[PDB]
Amino acid sequence: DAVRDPQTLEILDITPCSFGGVSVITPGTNTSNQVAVLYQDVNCTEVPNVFQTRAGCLIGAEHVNNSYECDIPIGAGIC
Amino acid sequence: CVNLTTRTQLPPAYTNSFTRGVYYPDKVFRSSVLHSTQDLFLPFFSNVTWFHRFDNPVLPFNDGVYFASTEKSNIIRGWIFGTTLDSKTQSLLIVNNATNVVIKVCEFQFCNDPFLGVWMESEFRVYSSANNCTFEYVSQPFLMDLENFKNLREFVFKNIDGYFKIYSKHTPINLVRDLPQGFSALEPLVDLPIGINITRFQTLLAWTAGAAAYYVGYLQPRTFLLKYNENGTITDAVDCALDPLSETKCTLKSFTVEKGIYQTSNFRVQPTESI
Amino acid sequence: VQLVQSGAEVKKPGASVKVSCKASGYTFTGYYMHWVRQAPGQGLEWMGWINPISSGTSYAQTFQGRVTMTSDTSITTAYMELSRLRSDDTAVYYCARAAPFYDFWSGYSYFDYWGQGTLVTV
Amino acid sequence: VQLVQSGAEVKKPGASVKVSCKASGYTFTGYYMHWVRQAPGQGLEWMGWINPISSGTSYAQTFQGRVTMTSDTSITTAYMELSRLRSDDTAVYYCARAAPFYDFWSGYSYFDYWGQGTLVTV
Amino acid sequence: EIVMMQSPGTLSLSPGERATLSCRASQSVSSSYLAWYQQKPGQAPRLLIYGASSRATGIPDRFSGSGSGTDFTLTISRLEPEDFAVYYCQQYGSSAWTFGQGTKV
Amino acid sequence: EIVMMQSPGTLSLSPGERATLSCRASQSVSSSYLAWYQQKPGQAPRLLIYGASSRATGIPDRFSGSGSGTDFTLTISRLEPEDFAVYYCQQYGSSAWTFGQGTKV
Amino acid sequence: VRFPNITNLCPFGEVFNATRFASVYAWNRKRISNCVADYSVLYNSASFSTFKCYGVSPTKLNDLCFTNVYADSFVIRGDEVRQIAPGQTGKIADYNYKLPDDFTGCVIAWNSNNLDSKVGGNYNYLYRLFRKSNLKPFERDISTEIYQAGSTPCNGVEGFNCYFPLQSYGFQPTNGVGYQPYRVVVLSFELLHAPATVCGPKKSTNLVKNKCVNFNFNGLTGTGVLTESNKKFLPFQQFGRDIADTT
Amino acid sequence: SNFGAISSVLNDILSRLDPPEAEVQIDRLITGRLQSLQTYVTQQLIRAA
Amino acid sequence: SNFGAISSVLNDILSRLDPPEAEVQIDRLITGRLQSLQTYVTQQLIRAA
Ligand SMILES: *[C@@H]1O[C@H](CO[C@@H]2O[C@@H](C)[C@@H](O)[C@@H](O)[C@@H]2O)[C@@H](O[C@@H]2O[C@H](CO)[C@@H](O[C@@H]3O[C@H](CO)[C@@H](O)[C@H](O)[C@@H]3O)[C@H](O)[C@H]2NC(C)=O)[C@H](O)[C@H]1NC(C)=O
Ligand SMILES: *[C@@H]1O[C@H](CO)[C@@H](O[C@@H]2O[C@H](CO)[C@@H](O)[C@H](O)[C@H]2NC(C)=O)[C@H](O)[C@H]1NC(C)=O
Ligand SMILES: *[C@@H]1O[C@H](CO)[C@@H](O[C@@H]2O[C@H](CO)[C@@H](O)[C@H](O)[C@H]2NC(C)=O)[C@H](O)[C@H]1NC(C)=O
Ligand SMILES: *[C@@H]1O[C@H](CO)[C@@H](O)[C@H](O)[C@H]1NC(C)=O
Ligand SMILES: *[C@@H]1O[C@H](CO)[C@@H](O)[C@H](O)[C@H]1NC(C)=O
Ligand SMILES: *[C@@H]1O[C@H](CO)[C@@H](O)[C@H](O)[C@H]1NC(C)=O
Ligand SMILES: *[C@@H]1O[C@H](CO)[C@@H](O)[C@H](O)[C@H]1NC(C)=O
Ligand SMILES: *[C@@H]1O[C@H](CO)[C@@H](O)[C@H](O)[C@H]1NC(C)=O
Ligand SMILES: *[C@@H]1O[C@H](CO)[C@@H](O)[C@H](O)[C@H]1NC(C)=O
Ligand SMILES: *[C@@H]1O[C@H](CO)[C@@H](O)[C@H](O)[C@H]1NC(C)=O
Ligand SMILES: *[C@@H]1O[C@H](CO)[C@@H](O)[C@H](O)[C@H]1NC(C)=O
Repeated sequence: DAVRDPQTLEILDITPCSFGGVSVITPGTNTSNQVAVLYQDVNCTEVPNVFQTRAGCLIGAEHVNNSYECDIPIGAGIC
Repeated sequence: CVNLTTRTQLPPAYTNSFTRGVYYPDKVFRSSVLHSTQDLFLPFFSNVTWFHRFDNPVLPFNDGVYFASTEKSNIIRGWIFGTTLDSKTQSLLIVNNATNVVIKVCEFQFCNDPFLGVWMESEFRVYSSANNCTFEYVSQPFLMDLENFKNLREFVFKNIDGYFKIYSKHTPINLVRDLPQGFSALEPLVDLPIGINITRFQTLLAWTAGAAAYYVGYLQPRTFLLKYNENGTITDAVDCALDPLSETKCTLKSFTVEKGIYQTSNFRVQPTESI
Repeated sequence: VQLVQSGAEVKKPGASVKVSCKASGYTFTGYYMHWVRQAPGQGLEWMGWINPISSGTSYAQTFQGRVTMTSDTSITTAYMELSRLRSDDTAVYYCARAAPFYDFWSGYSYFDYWGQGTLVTV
Repeated sequence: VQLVQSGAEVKKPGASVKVSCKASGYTFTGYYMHWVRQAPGQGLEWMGWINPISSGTSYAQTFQGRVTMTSDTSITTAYMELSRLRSDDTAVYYCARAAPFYDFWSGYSYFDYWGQGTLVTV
Repeated sequence: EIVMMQSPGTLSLSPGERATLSCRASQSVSSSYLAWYQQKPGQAPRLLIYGASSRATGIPDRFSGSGSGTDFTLTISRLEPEDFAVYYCQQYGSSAWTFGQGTKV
Repeated sequence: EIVMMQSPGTLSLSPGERATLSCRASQSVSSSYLAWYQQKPGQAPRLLIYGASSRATGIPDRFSGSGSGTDFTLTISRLEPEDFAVYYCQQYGSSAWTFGQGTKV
Repeated sequence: VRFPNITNLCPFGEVFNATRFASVYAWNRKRISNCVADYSVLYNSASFSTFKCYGVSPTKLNDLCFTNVYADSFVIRGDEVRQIAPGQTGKIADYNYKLPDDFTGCVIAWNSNNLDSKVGGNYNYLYRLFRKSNLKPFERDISTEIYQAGSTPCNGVEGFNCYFPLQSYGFQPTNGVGYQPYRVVVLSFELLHAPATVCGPKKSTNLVKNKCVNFNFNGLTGTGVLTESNKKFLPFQQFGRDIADTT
Repeated sequence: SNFGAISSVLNDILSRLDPPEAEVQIDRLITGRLQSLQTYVTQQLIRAA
Repeated sequence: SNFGAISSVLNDILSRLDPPEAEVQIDRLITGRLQSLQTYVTQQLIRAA
């Protein structure tokens, strides 16, 4: 998780490049072919209606201030 | 050889491949199933180069190509495949003339503006010198009729492991100006056992212009979910890399997706430099 | 590869003659020994062969029942014994080397080495 | 290893001379053939080389444009052809064997075998 | 049985010139089974060509052969004094080795 | 270009004695590229030493060499009548083979 | 047992008794198809010094069908015969003739000293000595471009660190066995799910239906009951598979 | 699945190879198939519970 | 864990070996890592119950 550079004796930290699961949110194809995509535990600045939530970056879904009963769960209180 | 100069110079046209270019990937019968296959396919809704006039320059041949023609009077004659096309390397010539279909893999010195002319056939100006023959085939003789479109012909040309594989489909078309929307699968026509390095190809057309157009697309390594009906005919397909819904459909091995959230892939940032 | 034959012989009709052929420079048993006759002023005639490993033989119909071929691997030597001689047998007798019938290439179809001929007068 | 050269030649100024060098006892194409000249009373002078496998050459600047070197692997023979001869070219011409430039050890830096020199008088 | 026929019975030409000898057969012969021999006066025959066209070891490139079916030839590109000898064609078939009558050069 | 200089031009000594010949160079020479040749009158030169110090095949242990940089020597531990010949130093560099003028023993 | 009713024999002999063999750097390839392949002739022969099969056993070859057989041929030096095998390294394995690690086929070789050696040396047989990189399986390289060993461009000229990439085998009748020429034929057996065109000399039997049998259909084997089908195979389809993706 | 074997089909391994080689290829299929079967059974025991 | 491989690090196997050899070493890591992952999942299914 860290390396000393061989030419200049600088200590560098190494982290993995951002990654995470990709989940597709969809009404069934009986209703619509429109989908939204969740990049799980990924920032919306790393991925490229963009909503950043605890579950990840949700793209294609419009965020509203109206609560409703849960339909398709996203996570962390978001449906 | 003859150089044709009376030609208007316009930029290339482009069209939508829609869901065309799907072929039977194998020689096995299966039915009432959805089969997932990794092969070279024309991606769905891809960018297709569109040619009309007497338009037919040399085009790249990459992993393989998709070719389609719309005609009312049999203008299309065939194709030239090779690496340089000037007798320095082996090249493949496929031509359908008034009396038969000829396939030859002789070393040809091609014209820089090869063509056939025609209503009766007369001119044949495709190549000059031709020696170093490795493969040849000539079809049983027949008489071809030389006089909106009516006939749509689709071809897929792959060059894999020593075989030049030709897949094809013929259907009616009824438009004046475009490539149809809809689905059909191309059955294999012939597997030619010819070990030719193909990187470039050119289209042969049959002074005046006739009524015809053709389209060229390129195949890519893609995963397709193919739907086989009761009689083993491919009737539909999903391009798994087209969009997130298609990816979900491939993941679930179904053409129908229920309401819900599905984990279909994994996101990863790619490195841009080597340090 | 050398094939060395015995010296000239003179026989009376009804007699028998034995002509040896000593081989060297190769594996004796790896080849067939053939004999070929050449009457004065005539062409070459094949007589038969002996396979030293098994002492197997084959004879031309012309000499079948008249000639016996034997060999001795301990001295890598082939023998022709032609009995019931007649004046028509005056000839030069050559021994010749050819491959066995199992040679993948048809080495059995021709003779690559010949000994000096032995003249037999009857 | 032997290198055998042609006999002595006498030429008029402006003429051309060809000196052969037949190689034996080694793989001909595995070595470079070099030529070295020795005018009477003088030391040795390198002229150039020929690589038989490719007929590749290099010449000393002194003879560049004057000498052509060729070879024929079917008879494992090297040739020197020196044109536009002058009296200053009276010399003994030697052929010499050296390793190719790819030899890991510097076998190309020296000549391990020499032919008998050929005297050419101009 | 099969008749092996050579022609001409005698060939006449000078040293330095080219010669061609032919061998005809009643029946078709695999090329693999046709061979040629040279017999100098007082000497045993020696193999020149086998398999219709292949040279025997030690045979000069001046000698070559060709042919198929019933028609075979032996060609000497240039003759030397040593070539003015008797040449035979030989063939294998069945279970026997048959020689032609020989042609003198 | 590089000048190859040997010294002395002539060496004079008796059979049974030791001899040393030297070769100097204008420029530094890798030891791997320095060689010595012996030329008897009427004969082609033959290799004695290569790589500055290695004996050529067939060369008596009486011959040895050494040196580096610009300074190389050839030493004969004991001379025989056959050693009263001309000795040359040769070097490779660039893309050329250069010989010294030779020293007579 | 059912095989295509073909009688023509495969032109193997035409590969093995060819007058001229190629140099290994420029090896020949013959495609063999649509024929009956009797491999017992080649295997049970006393004339070959090497007959090694990889991927198949030599005694089961006549029971097999292949879509295609390639016969590659060349001359190499005796010591280098071991390099004509999967997983090998060396000048031949790396720069002249490379076999894949999953190679299915047989490597057949024999001493040809009596054909290929000459007294002054036969210099018509070449091999590649230098190459920028190793060959891919079944790749050919017949160029003569000067090899750059150093950092300095050669510009087509030989010299220090600029080598001619090929070299000859000086084949002479007096060479030791490891330096004698060997003729090598490599038979590559291609197996893909397509009609088989090269089959061993198997006899076919009558087709039996509505009974439990051991079957072999053009190389497809198993145990089962054969019945008339109502499946609509397309003209190019040779067999079918179930949901389980089994025949 | 091949599980590292030359073929997923046991009959094809046996039609091409002799026992000294066939056994190696078969062992790869046995290991994989046995592992797959064990996985199935374990899941059924948990599911059954 | 090496699981019999020359290295537990996949990048090190790939940096040193070519595919004909690397695949053997990788197969050892796959078998072990797959087995470890299967063990984890089985325990989670039982624990989840
Ligand atoms: C080079 O080799 C080929 C083929 O050799 C054949 O296959 C090998 C694997 C071995 O099994 C060989 O023993 C086998 O012959 C030669 O061509 C073939 O030669 C054979 C033998 O003479 C021919 O068989 C005959 O055919 C005639 C009909 O024309 C019958 O009457 C005979 O009774 C016998 O069956 C065979 O047809 C022929 N095949 C072809 C395509 O020509 C080839 O000649 C040979 N060349 C040289 C110089 O040796
Ligand atoms: C068609 O035009 C091409 C040029 O686009 C001609 O090719 C050239 O021919 C000249 C000789 O007249 C050569 O010197 C050029 O190097 C060629 N150029 C190329 C790119 O090949 C071609 O000959 C013409 N063909 C006919 C029938 O006129
Ligand atoms: C269509 O192509 C075929 C194949 O090249 C042509 O048939 C050949 O014609 C030549 C010239 O007269 C003959 O020498 C060949 O023997 C023919 N081949 C065969 C298999 O018959 C045919 O003539 C072409 N048709 C037209 C209208 O050009
Ligand atoms: C080379 O490495 C040494 C490590 O001690 C460092 O001090 C020095 O600055 C480096 N030089 C360069 C040009 O990076
Ligand atoms: C699903 O689509 C079908 C038409 O194919 C329709 O009859 C059915 O009522 C639809 N059901 C729902 C829940 O939308
Ligand atoms: C995304 O990056 C921004 C900085 O541009 C940061 O303020 C924010 O907290 C990050 N969000 C997540 C989930 O990492
Ligand atoms: C919810 O209301 C707040 C104001 O209280 C506003 O700032 C915010 O943008 C609104 N969010 C959405 C999704 O409308
Ligand atoms: C195809 O690509 C060209 C070049 O970028 C572009 O101008 C054209 O609009 C594209 N056409 C389609 C159908 O995507
Ligand atoms: C066929 O190719 C060979 C090279 O393999 C060449 O020498 C020959 O000349 C070519 N044939 C013709 C007619 O050009
Ligand atoms: C085809 O030719 C090109 C040279 O234009 C070459 O780079 C490429 O590797 C060749 N392809 C094959 C399969 O030989
Ligand atoms: C299958 O073929 C039959 C003709 O035998 C036809 O009637 C039927 O509609 C076809 N089924 C499908 C799904 O196309």
